[PDB]
Amino acid sequence: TFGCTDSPVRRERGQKAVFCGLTSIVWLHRKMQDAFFLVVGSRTCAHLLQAAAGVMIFAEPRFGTAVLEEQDLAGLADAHKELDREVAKLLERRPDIRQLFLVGSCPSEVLKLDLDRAAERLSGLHAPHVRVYSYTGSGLDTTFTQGEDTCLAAMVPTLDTTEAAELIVVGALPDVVEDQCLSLLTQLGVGPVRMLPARRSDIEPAVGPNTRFILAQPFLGETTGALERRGAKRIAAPFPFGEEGTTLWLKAVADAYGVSAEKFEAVTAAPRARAKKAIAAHLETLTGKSLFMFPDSQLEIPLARFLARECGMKTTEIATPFLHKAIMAPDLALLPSNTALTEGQDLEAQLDRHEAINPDLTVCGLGLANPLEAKGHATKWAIELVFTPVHFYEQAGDLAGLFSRPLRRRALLNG
Amino acid sequence: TFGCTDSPVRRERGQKAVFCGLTSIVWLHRKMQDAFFLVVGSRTCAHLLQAAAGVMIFAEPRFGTAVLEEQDLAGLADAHKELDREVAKLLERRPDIRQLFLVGSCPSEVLKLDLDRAAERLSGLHAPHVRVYSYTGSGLDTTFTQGEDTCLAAMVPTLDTTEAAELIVVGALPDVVEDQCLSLLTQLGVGPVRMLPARRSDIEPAVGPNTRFILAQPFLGETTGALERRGAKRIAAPFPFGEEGTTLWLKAVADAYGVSAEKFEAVTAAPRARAKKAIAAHLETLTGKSLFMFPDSQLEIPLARFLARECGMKTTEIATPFLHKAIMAPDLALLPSNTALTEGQDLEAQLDRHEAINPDLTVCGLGLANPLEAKGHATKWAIELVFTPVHFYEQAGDLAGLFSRPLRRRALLN
Amino acid sequence: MKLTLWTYEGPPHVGAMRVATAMKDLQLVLHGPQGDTYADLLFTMIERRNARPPVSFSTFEASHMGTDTAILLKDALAAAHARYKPQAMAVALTCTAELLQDDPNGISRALNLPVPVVPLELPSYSRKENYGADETFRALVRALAVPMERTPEVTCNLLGATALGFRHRDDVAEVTKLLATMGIKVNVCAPLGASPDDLRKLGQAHFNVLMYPETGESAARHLERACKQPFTKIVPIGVGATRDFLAEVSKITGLPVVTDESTLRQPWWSASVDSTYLTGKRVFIFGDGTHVIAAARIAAKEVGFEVVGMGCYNREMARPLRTAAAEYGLEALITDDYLEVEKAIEAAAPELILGTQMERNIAKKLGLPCAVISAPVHVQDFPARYAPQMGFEGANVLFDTWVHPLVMGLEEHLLTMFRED
Amino acid sequence: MKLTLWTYEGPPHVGAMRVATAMKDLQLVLHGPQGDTYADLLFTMIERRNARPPVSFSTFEASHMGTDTAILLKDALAAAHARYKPQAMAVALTCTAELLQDDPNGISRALNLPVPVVPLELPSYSRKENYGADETFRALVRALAVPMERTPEVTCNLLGATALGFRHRDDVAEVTKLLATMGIKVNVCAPLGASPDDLRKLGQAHFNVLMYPETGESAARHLERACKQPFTKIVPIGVGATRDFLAEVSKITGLPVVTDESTLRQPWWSASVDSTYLTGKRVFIFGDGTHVIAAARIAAKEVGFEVVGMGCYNREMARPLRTAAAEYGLEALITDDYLEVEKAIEAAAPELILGTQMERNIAKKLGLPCAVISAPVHVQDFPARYAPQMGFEGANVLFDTWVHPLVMGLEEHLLTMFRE
Ligand code: SF4
Ligand code: SF4
Repeated sequence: TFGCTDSPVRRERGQKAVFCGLTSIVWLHRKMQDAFFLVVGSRTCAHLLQAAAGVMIFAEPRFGTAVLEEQDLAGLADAHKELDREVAKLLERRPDIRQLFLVGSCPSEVLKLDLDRAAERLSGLHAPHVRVYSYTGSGLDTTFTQGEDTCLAAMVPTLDTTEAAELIVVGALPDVVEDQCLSLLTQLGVGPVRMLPARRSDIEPAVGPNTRFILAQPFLGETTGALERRGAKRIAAPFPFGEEGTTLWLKAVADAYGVSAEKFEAVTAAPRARAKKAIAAHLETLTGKSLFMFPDSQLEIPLARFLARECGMKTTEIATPFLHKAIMAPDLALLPSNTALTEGQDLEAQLDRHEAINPDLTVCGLGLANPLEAKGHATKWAIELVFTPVHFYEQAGDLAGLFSRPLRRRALLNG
Repeated sequence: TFGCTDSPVRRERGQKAVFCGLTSIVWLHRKMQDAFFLVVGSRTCAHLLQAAAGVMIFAEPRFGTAVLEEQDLAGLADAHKELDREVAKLLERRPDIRQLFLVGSCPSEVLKLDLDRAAERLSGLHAPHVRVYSYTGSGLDTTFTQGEDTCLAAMVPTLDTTEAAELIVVGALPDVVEDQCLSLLTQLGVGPVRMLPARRSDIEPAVGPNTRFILAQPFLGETTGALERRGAKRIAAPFPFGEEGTTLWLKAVADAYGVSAEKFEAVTAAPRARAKKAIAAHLETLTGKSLFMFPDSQLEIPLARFLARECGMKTTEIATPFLHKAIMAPDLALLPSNTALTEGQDLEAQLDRHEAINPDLTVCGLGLANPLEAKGHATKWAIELVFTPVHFYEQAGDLAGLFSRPLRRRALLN
Repeated sequence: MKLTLWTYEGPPHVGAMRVATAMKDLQLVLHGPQGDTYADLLFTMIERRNARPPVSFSTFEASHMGTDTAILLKDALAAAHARYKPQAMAVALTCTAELLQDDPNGISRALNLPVPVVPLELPSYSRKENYGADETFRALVRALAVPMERTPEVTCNLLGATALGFRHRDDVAEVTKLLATMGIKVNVCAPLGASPDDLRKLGQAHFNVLMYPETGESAARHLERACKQPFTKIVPIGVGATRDFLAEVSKITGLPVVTDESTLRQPWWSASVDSTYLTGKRVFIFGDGTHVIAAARIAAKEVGFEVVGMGCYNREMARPLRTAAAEYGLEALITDDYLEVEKAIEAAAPELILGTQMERNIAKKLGLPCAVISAPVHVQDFPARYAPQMGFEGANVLFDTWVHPLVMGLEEHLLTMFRED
Repeated sequence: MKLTLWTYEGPPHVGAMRVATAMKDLQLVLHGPQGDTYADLLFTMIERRNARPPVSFSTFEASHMGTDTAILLKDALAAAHARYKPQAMAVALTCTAELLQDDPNGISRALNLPVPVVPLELPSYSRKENYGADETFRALVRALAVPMERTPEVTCNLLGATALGFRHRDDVAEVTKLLATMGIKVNVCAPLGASPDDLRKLGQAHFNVLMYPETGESAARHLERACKQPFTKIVPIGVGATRDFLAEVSKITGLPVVTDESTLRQPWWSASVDSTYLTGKRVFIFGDGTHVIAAARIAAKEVGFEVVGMGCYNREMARPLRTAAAEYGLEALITDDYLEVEKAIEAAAPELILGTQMERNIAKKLGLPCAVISAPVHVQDFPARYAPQMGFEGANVLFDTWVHPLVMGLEEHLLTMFRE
């Protein structure tokens, strides 16, 4: 009754209620202290960045957009002249920025604007102080967190060479989570480990034929391709959510490094007891309850695994924007074999399926959330899961807390 | 046209709408850093300080009231032993206090507690760290600002003895004003000069047969009396409101100090010129307007002198809680002769005189102010004048601004 | 002696003024010294009133004590009658006049005026403002109400609304609406808005709505005995309480519950996903007995906060409060000492505090979010805009007011972190 | 290209949604990339809406571009209809769709559905949110409203209430009731609450209350020529403005002017002695044209502030605003750059700011009191409580709203002053 390896996954595409890759910038930039993200696109794109950023917008964030004017549509490069004085104006604001991302959008892509080549040129014109990259963030080729991926992938080709045997943890983890990760992996004896992205441009990891990397986040296909292209080799692991997930994750690394079981169990015992006890606080309210997840982030499958195995949740339909066969296989092997899997979305179709299942708890974005509450279904807003500390041992309680709460509230509000 | 020394003052008493002396604590304590003001009275007394103090109440101020209980009413042996216990407690709860003022109220005085005896007794105990005084602020014997007078007058007998010939300027003034006064006097060649009260208990002035004093505030009759009893001679002056008042004030001092007319005009000229430019800004709306003042502080007569002479206002009736004939002499000699003066108040009567007069600007208390607006009379709340900086040159314009504002507003909304 | 800075209530006589100022065609004559008139500034300034309160003092001072004090009270009674020819009058003693020997009753009997003069006994050294108001309104009702023929239509009285009441104005307004929604029309509304004559015609209502127990309980009981009118035991503050208040009225009248809820938005506001972070948030509630009890139900059962401390300054309301707090697993805090409150707040570590003007300040010092739910208050919480607390609009006002300081809290903290710590 | 962070207005198609979500039984179909649905957040989240907006996207993406984009639009349309059977539909282009060759009108008519499909033209690169709302609504009206017999009773329409409108809900409530105290009943109120079948019944009103020029003017002008209906020129925000508004209505209809003022408390609150420190306090006013013009009058003539800076973000109100500003001796600031506002505020050095959520943040950065007087809507300035800006209660709301941050400022300033 556990294992969805040979489960038929539903490939589906129609009306979609999801974010574009641009939104990644909102939380991504916080991590990369040294960098600036300049969207080349619409007022629509600025309008989006503003909406997703919420209160952050007033804290002079290290992002913004160059919005296309009518005169830039008129079939006239440059184009490249505009963007250039627009960049110099930005970098002068602003001398502290050391990495600049030219982030492609639907409008910038439909007008076939060569932002790749722009990155190339502007790096030429602003070396060595500031380095400039190009990646796509459009609705056209990208969903929400897929934007983190395309960002890091653009970086991979230009990372230094090394023949050193080192570990890279990939995926922008929140600052406290990253610390706990480094600590645990030090304590096991895992020799030099580096995050990607790094906290500052000048301490990025090197890659080479002897590099190992493990993914901390599921949505990193392209970065994985790019890393593999430079000779670096992945460690397969289920994703570090909950007590089981975190142990399986650390274990795959221990094993890759030949850390003894005597030592693994020693380093890992207390943080595990801690986590397991934190989770039981929510088991009353969570257990036996049926779950439904609309696609948003690619985090749904692993979290569905966390809620089934560690919170006694009954699984329903669990959808994801993208399902990467090899990366997700460890987590799929642990999913309850009743689970209906979907990759993509036909929104009206998927809502008919939803109303039919009548699930106890539904993960979705704010487009759907209240409309559904009105229909009588409790909902948990998906996007919180991408920026809240949720990974590893210490946040395992907090994680379950995120799903128990809307159900506890629902109860509390009916006397 | 301009003399008033001789005009008959109407003396009335009936229903009143005025503050008791307890109020003085609100703005006195601010000046006297070292001191705590303990009221002995009702919950009524606590309530009034709460109202008068506004948001200052949430700022841990250095006053409070020992509110009487049923057991306290009385008799006196036990009432006195309890007060002692409460004072002992309050003192260990704040050892940064060096002066404690037992402030008498209506309930305390009808009950006949000798707070004088109590202060004497408690000074014996809490010496040498704490001197405790007693004065009345009660509604029975005090109106508003008169609490400063009783307080300061209580402090005098105990002030140090000296044979120096020094100036004392009497009456709490904002720290900004104090400094300006000091500077003007220092650069006029007059020194050394001390304030009463002083910012701290350890730097209070000393008195003796050779001392000279000048009042900064009209309401200081008892303090005058107390200082005279110690051997100090006063310097008569109008009150330093406006360019004229401030000059004449200062003139009185320079004179009794042998300062030449030459040196005077030189120190005083720039601040004087600046002063009356700031007044010009208000002349437009104020000139020709009729003025009426109910009694509250004792600033009414001096202020009417300022408003008529420098602002071109026409005075109608000016009332004051108390008129000290000698202290107020210089200022009366400058009031317009048409002015109808009143000491005290019969409220219903005075309200009828008011309606009959239909004056342009009425100065009055918050209890009178809104109901008067509602009847189409521009009003100015009086109390603000006892706590906003209003004395001397740098503040003359603001002072006039205090009286144009309400008229500019009545205009501005029709 | 108790050493005092902040006081939650004023002296009883101020309560008397609350009743007299709430009314019209009633003069209240107070025996007290010069200077006690400061209270006038409470009704004139805060309540923004447009006429001198119908209150006058004998105004004795040090030169007019002795046999003169009993003459001065006589003169105040004479003066206030001649000048305002009011329907009825009231006479009482301040704290200082309570120490004196003159009889407020004997003097007024011996003046022999052509309208009733109700004497009021107010223990100034053991009771407070609230009692004064409760007692005064009771005395008046006792004095002026008679049994009467019931109204042809089903009508009721609104009992308790006074002058410096929290949101009395708009609560009166809002209750009248929902009663009118059920086809019940208000007979008289006392004290707020009544004349002594209005008071005479109290008996003919079918029942009484006890809007505020602290200032109306006494009179409602009287009118139960004397006119066989039951009174409502539920103050409609919060959606749930309003519903129970409506059910209560139905039992009393036999009329069915009819509501206009076309405009009631709190339930969905609280249900909506924007409200999820509210769940579990620790709340500390202080103020009136009435308002603290009402608030705690909204906090726990309507908004989804954990109630983490309940108290009031109001000893008359101490048993219903201890009863209520038990339900939430809480010890009620009965105290009138701001320092006691400040300590209890410190101990329970609240994320949001609901109370008085003082609790606002305690809150600020602690840098904690906060909203005012109870008297007393300064000018601001006497608003130009419609701002009831009772009934359905009350429920929306209440949601807005409690949640906004929290969102501003989260907001300030989020952007200090964003830029950058 | 313009380097952009904060934006007072969104793209025009958001204004379209704003009209469509406002209405009922009308589906809007936008031709746009997967992703643009982020704008639903706005409606379901900020306005607390309990249903999905009646908006749907064709959702082209990288694997279905080229000659597919026109096909996907046809489906989008087809589906919306089959699924919801609305009275009418509208079709328009997102900014990304604007760079393509697809003719919404061509595609639209070739499918011919049994209801009207109104094509809207929203130039995404030159115009913004507000115009989009205005144009959409004018387009809907031009397509649906016919001249009609006048109603027996004296009635009127309400033009311009939309979805993400600052206090539209309660403004509409308040204006209705003040019109009804003059025995004027409301015919249709639009877009908000109206269906396409209501747009057809517009002709029968005697006149129109133009509540919000930014979202109502085009439709008001069409209705004037097409139905011989006058429209009110005065927006009733402020006591002065409300009287003038009623006066205007009286002359339009010939009905006498009646008011209920029993609950109007602002004049006395402002007259009361308690307000005299307001006199001459320097106010900076920013927001959209309508609310700024209205705010400035209340500030100067009703509260006794001194108006020290005046401007707006929307070009469409530049002239009425310029006229207004001159009466105060000021030259109107017209900009959508918040950095331009930050500068004009530092220069003007006011003691209080009345603006949008952004001005609120500038105000905090500079440590100055602030109140929000216009859109863009945040969730906070979307109350559960009754909070009109218009008419007599509106005037009460505004006084409390504006004065409160002033008293909080004086109060914080005083507390810290006596702490040592
Ligand atoms: S979907 Fe495309 S056009 Fe829309 S905000 Fe995203 S990148 Fe911009
Ligand atoms: S001293 Fe007298 S007038 Fe003053 S508060 Fe006390 S009782 Fe009232």
